[PDB]
Amino acid sequence: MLVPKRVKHRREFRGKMRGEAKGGKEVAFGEWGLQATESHWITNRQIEAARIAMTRYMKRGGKVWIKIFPHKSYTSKAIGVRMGKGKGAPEGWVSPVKRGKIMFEIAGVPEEVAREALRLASHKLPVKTKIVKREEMGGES
Amino acid sequence: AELKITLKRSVIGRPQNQRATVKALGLGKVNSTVTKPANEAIKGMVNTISHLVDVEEV
Amino acid sequence: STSNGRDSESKRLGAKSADGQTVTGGSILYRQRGTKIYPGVNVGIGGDDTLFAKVDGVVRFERKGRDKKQVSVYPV
RNA sequence: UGUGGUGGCGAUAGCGAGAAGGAUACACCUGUUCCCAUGCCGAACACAGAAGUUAAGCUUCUUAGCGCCGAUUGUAGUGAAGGGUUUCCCUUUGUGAGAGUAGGACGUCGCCACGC
RNA sequence: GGCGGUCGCCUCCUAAAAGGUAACGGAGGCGCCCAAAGGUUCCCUCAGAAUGGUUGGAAAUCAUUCGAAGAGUGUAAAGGCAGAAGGGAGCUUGACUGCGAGACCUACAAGUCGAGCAGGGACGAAAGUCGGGCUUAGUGAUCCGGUGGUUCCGCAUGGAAGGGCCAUCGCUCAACGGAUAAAAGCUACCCUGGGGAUAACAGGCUUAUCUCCCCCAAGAGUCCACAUCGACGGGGAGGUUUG
RNA sequence: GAUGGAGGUAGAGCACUGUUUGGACUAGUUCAGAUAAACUCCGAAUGCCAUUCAUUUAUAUCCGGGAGUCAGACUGCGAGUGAUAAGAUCCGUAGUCGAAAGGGAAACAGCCCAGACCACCAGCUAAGGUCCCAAAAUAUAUGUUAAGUGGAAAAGGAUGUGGGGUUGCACAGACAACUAUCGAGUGACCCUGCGCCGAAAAUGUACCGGGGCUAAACAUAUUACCGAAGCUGUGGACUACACCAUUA
Repeated sequence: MLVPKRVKHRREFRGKMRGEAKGGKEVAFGEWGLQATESHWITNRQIEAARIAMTRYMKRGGKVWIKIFPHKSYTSKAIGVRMGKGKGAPEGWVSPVKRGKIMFEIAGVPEEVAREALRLASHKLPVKTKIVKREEMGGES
Repeated sequence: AELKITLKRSVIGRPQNQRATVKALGLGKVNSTVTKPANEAIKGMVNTISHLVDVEEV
Repeated sequence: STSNGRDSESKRLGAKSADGQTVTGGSILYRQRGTKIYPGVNVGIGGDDTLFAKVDGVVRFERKGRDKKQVSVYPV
């Protein structure tokens, strides 16, 4: 599980995703991408589950870029406790993802291994996805 | 020059500046009319009320 | 069972007369902390940074060089 | 015209690289007797000067590497008016960025003094 | 409801680009300090880094070159400040008396800023600046009592006793717009008036949790993912469980 | 409406402070990529303050007599608490209800249309509708769906069907089938309209209001009609103000 070292604030607000990605919508470092087409929260455990599945399938390695980091914490109260007093205790970490964001990148491996690995990563996740390659600019090798 | 302005909708359910605009023109009940000069101020009132009103350049 | 729960009274800071308004001597123009705005022709600063007229005239908010603002009062 | 001084204007006026110059003026430079000075030091500030020099400041001129001033049209948002599930999304009408760019730019306006 | 916490005042976020704005919402401070850390006149410019140098080390103290602020500002945070509000030196007590046109805030009572006039001054050659401190917390009506002043009154008259007016002192009255100078518990042994304005079963809404059903598939299964079981993860139905 | 202004939200940005991924490097700085409620080099729409301004309109201020209210509710929109649950709770902003009858939504405080002085066996429309219950089109042109989808529900699955694209292999003979010929086409990809499975609860069909529907469903256009206590027509009452000749 990824965790931020040293937060400045222990609790915070949650909202208000209102989808459209602000940042990385193109492949930057690899050859193949996994782009989210819905907007949702994505947690520590979902990322690690997807990463383990993606790497296990690629015997002889290759490389993998995780491009999504959980910055924002949770809180929650307990069963049997009435409404009222201040926020609960923090339990978890998440990152909000909006539609358009590329989330993983793979390279050093032909199509079918990369496509199978990105297929296995998506069943571990709560979003709809596409698979994209680097298309066309002044230079794309 | 002039414009005939007829009131086709009701003012129940609308906000207060739209009510007061209908009043500033002098429109009372549904289907009552009014005639005004063509200005940049009267056209602004007509543009605030356009969804309630019919206008004919006369 | 929380240890928060306290605040101070709001202070009603801001602009107290408008650009282009005529004003009599001594009337407040702007309440602030520190000089967000500066005093100009015929305007004074108080002890806690409030800006006031010294003379009757019109109020004009202007630009002080590259990154600062000024208030002046100009008699007719 | 050239130089000294003293002013307005958002650095489009700035920074760095490079050249040149002493006519008067500006400077560096030379000294501590006397006005004044160092929490030590005539370094500074203060004064008396006029051997020496354009090396440094200063002035003029070249340069768009760094800053600065930046449109247009496209998007993101959002006044009004409407539609689907209402977490969110869409269609008309009006407004319209921040980025990213085409371009600008190595100042401009004025008073006094002296010299040509 | 009890137990726990809180009760006045200051700064930020919430707060939807004027002002204002709730919650047992998210974070911190105050109940002072300074005779200079106040006034005024002159002068000054920071934190670091790199290079060398004996003790001396990463880092005490010296020298040079880069350095718009990455420092400092009595104390919390925000807004300000390098024409300093930051830092040194000389002289001083304006941390003055009587006031006050006009504004701000505001239910009231209170709170805040203020050019200018008069008396008498400090610093400076002048112009001038000075009615505490970069700004905003550091406080408590009235009644009653104490101390000092007074060209006020004084129950037939002259005094006195006593009172008034001006200046100041006595509050964790902290439940901080302050009930009285003075105040804790039990009732299953209980009584009256109200309330579904409010707690318990049943209903209703919700589905975290619970029971059930699934998607992907690493693996186990001698070999073989799917005879049987299904790690890390993902998606639903139901309204019997705890809420 | 025009003109000036104060202010840091929605964006989006990484100069400053937190949080963060890759690469080069070295002291023994760099190239890229993200992120924020208490970050900001930047920065709207709208709201707010003004004006010897303009055009329409009728209020505003000051003194005095008499009150009532200090339990609100739901529905857009934008925030916090909650699990971005509740017909939950607490604020901001607009409407209806409260204190509002009438039409639509089967029945329905708060949703959509619209504000009842009274009489009529007259007319035109709104929202919503036009096969029968039940007023008005068994309308017109061109398509889609076969599932009673329409008329509750997801991840995922599939030679269901419509439309638009990109291509591999084909009469110097293709894919399939037959041993050891055949005489037209045959595979693989993308976006997209509408459908299918996934789909189990307790008195009796049992979310189409019912009958029933293959259009009486859905999409795009077009014209008629129905439809309210809304508006109009004819007459009456009461009030105000202008007209008018006293007569009001």
